[PDB]
Amino acid sequence: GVRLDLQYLHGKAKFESEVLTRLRNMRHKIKREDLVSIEKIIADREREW
Amino acid sequence: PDCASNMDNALMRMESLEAEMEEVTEQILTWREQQKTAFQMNSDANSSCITA
Amino acid sequence: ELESIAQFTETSENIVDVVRERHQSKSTLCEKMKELRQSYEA
Repeated sequence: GVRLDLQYLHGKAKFESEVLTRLRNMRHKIKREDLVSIEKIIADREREW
Repeated sequence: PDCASNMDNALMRMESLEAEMEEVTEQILTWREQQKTAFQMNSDANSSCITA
Repeated sequence: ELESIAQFTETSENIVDVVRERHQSKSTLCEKMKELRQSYEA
């Protein structure tokens, strides 16, 4: 009578949901803080040039 | 047992592909702001030379 | 039970194929991320 471990399954499902959330946080931070800092400083250099 | 063993062996390589993205993001952002300190300090340094 | 043991085998082998394509499909992610890295390490 082989057992599937429901606590391992739910544990990896939770941790992959936290990987998927970390990837979304990094990827959205890049798309609100970093790229908006970069594209502004670029355009403010070009418009003073 | 081998299904479970190979599946965890897959997820640890997906976890490893998250880890390479956030460290390479911090390498890019570290170098971005390193360069600006060198560019700033050259303006202060050359401004001082005018005094001579 | 037997529906879930079938699902466990199918899902476990699907995940072991999906992560393989993410490593081997093209350059690959695992290649281009190290090409990009070694630019900033240089």
